[PDB]
Amino acid sequence: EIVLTQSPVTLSLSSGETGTLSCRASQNISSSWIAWYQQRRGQVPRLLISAASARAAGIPDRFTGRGSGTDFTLTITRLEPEDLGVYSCQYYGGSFFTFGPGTQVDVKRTVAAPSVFIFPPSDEQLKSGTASVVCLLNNFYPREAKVQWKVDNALQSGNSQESVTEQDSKDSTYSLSSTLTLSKADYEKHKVYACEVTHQGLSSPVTKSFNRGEC
Amino acid sequence: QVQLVQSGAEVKKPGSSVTISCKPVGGTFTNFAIHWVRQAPGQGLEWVGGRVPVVGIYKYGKKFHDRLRLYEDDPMKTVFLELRSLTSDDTGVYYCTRWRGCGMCPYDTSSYYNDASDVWGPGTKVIVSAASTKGPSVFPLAPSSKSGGTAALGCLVKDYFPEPVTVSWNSGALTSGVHTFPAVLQSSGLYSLSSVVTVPSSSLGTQTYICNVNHKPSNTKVDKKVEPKS
Ligand SMILES: *[C@@H]1O[C@H](CO[C@@H]2O[C@@H](C)[C@@H](O)[C@@H](O)[C@@H]2O)[C@@H](O[C@@H]2O[C@H](CO)[C@@H](O)[C@H](O)[C@H]2NC(C)=O)[C@H](O)[C@H]1NC(C)=O
Repeated sequence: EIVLTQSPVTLSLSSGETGTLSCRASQNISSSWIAWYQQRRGQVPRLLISAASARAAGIPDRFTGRGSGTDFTLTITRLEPEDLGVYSCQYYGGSFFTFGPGTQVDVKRTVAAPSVFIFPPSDEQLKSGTASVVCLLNNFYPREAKVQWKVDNALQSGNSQESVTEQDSKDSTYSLSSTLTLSKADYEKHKVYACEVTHQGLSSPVTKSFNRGEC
Repeated sequence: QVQLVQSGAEVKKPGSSVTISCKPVGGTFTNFAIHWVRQAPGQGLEWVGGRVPVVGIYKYGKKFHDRLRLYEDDPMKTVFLELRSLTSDDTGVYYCTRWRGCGMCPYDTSSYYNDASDVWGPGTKVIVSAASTKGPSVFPLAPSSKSGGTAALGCLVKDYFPEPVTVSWNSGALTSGVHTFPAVLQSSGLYSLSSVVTVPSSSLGTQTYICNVNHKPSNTKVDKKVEPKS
């Protein structure tokens, strides 16, 4: 059971900066069986480095792999826009191959707190049997953000889905939508619907809320 | 060089089984294992299994044991992946991969299982869903508040299948501040997304905001005016 971990979760760099991605093995492993892959958005993954440090053919000199034992690193120097994507380490020794969770490399910018909005269910949806409550986090940075739903101060779990836009090409920000799915019956039994947002750009978590029936 | 060609996109019912094909173009056939790697939406790469064709050296990921089968058709020079008892956890893009190595390999007849993958197939999309074609229902996301003169409104495009749906605002005349989020598959096997836009709150009573929702596989076009509820 060889498990690879990676750090950081997201690496933010400006054009021309240098970044170092880390891969950590569960136990000692030989450098002969470690690889790094690059995946740009929408494209197929591509081999960058094999045997920990051997650069694949056609791969530019900006990428260099190093490491031994349990610590392996990939260094990107003179970062260029084509280098934006997800980088994953792989162990291909033994019988069962495994990949690291991947590290995202995105464009660096200053911190921006999200603008938070909450939308009640429309009446046209309530006459259909379901109720959707939507929470919008607009134009924030960094990517990391937490959203917690609360119905009459009761924390919700398992009944929400969220999706995130790609990093915007103009302002380098993200936007996030979280959707709470409720039945009409359960929606009509409660009043206060609150979306609580935690982000680096906020001194403290922000809560947007509405009362069912404009109360 | 060496190239890999895969079969087309698949939509499978939960509990059924899927079969994907990978046909190498170039190089040899029995020297290098074909390794299958998949990617669920918004997740990392996951190794499924690998098999050296004909020679029959293979291993399956522990997560896929008693459920997966890798095999080949030697005459047609084609390898296959079979995954049974599909659940929504199996939805994603499936890649067949291998190591280019010695190409035609005139100096080697050995077989090799342990290698990185510098050759990748284009990927086969597998959607696990118990749903048929169905048009979306478009609901408004009404704005109301006393955010620095900027309000948000949008449209919730819910309960459709399959992908894709296209969304625009005011017949494409409104583009600034528009965020159309990636669709998400909900537990019912139907897609759902929202499209939001930030507008000056002072013009809510004057400007008309309509979202244009077009779902080609269902031949459905909807235009929903988003008004502040009062
Ligand atoms: C895991 O490996 C480390 C490092 O070992 C060195 O690097 C390897 C790539 C290989 O070349 C080894 O032969 C090297 O010794 C081990 O740390 C070493 O432990 C030995 C004890 O046997 C000690 O004498 C060395 O000084 C240590 N090296 C350093 C740099 O401190 C470590 O013990 C291995 N893990 C286990 C559980 O044995």
